[PDB]
This record gives sequence, C-alpha cells and structure tokens, in this order.
Amino acid sequence: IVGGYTCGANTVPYQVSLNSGYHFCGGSLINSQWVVSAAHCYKSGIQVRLGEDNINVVEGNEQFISASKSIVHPSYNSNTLNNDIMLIKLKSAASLNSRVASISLPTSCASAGTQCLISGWGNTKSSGTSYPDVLKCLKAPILSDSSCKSAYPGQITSNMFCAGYLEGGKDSCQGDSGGPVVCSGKLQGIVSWGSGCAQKNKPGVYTKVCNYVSWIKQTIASN
Ligand SMILES: [Ca+2]
Repeated sequence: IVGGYTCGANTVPYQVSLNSGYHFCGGSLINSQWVVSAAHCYKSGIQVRLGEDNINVVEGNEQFISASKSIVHPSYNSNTLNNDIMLIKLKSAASLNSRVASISLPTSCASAGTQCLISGWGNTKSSGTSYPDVLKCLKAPILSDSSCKSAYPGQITSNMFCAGYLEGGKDSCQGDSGGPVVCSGKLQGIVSWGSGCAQKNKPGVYTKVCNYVSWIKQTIASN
C-alpha cells in the first residue's frame, strides 16, 4: 500500500496472509473454512495465516492453517488477468472471534463513487522498495468505468473495476495482490493488477467480486 496508514492490530479481521515460507499474497476470509484470493497468487503448499498484524513477530492472536484444496476460476486468463479469482479451503475451520472474522459477500455491485477500504502488506513506495511488517490501509473510491477504460485502453473487462486516485500517490502495490477491497461492509474487490503503483492516471485494477457470487456459493456447497 502506497500512501496509506497503519491500520492498527486486528482492525481488519478478515484479512489473511498467504505464506509459502514468506508472505506472498493477501486474501479474505469468507467463512470459517474458505478464503478468497487472486488466481495469479496460485501456488502449491500454501499456509493461511489469520489474525496477523506484524507478520514477522508472533503476537498472540494468530491462527496458522494449511490449505487442503485450491480452486482457480475455470476461465482465468493469466495473460489478460480476466477472472483473477481463486478459492482456498482450509484443512480445519478457523476459530472466529472479534479479531478473526469473516467478511460478507455482496448481494449488489457497488457503484462508482463508493468509498472502500483496501489493505495489505505490500510495497509502500512508488519508486524503490520498502515492505512493511504491519498491515497498511487505504481508503479509496471506486472510479467510473469510463475513467477506468480511458486509463487502460483495451485492457478492462466487465469483471474488473478501477479504484484509487487519478492524481496518483495512493494505491495498492506488489504484495497486496489477492487482498480485500471492502465497501459498506461487503467484499467488493480483490487486489489484482496495475501499471506500477501510485502513478498518475494509472489507478489500481480490482477483480469485481459481485460477478462471482454464484460461482463462489456453488463451489463452497460442493467441496
Ligand atoms: Ca504475527
């Protein structure tokens, strides 16, 4: 997260860290046994880390649970990043409390202008590299589809939306991918891609979760 603020420990209780010996992507807990992330974060041997603030220090509220199965969307295209979404089943159910909690799925798509919360452990610089150990947060609005398509000609599908600031300076970045975009208490987006981080006229692009609710529910019900 570039241009954000320190969330505060366990103030984003649905945020997860995907760990393969190190943090490599975020995700969101949608019920006691299932996480949603980005398909481009797929790899074998994932351990899901819940209840994290500092990812390098054991602070007392963590739950570390291995994945038993990963399901990448059937129509994911790694070249265009269309359908950049993936489900992960935990080997055992997480214990839900105030600091580890699920985020609701949307019943409606959010409109441009809605303010959302984006969070992650990704790079905090637009030029250079500095990775934080504690969770960072950014408040940002959904941009109009016209502005998004103007920023990224020929690249935006109906399964994506832009959020952030055309002036730049505030954005998601590498290492935030897979993490949540939450608006009015519902999961509306997944951190997917962009051209650099926090550059003028290049906002972040996010998977549009409301298009996938039926697939998520049907997949969870039968796996
Ligand atoms: Ca920790």
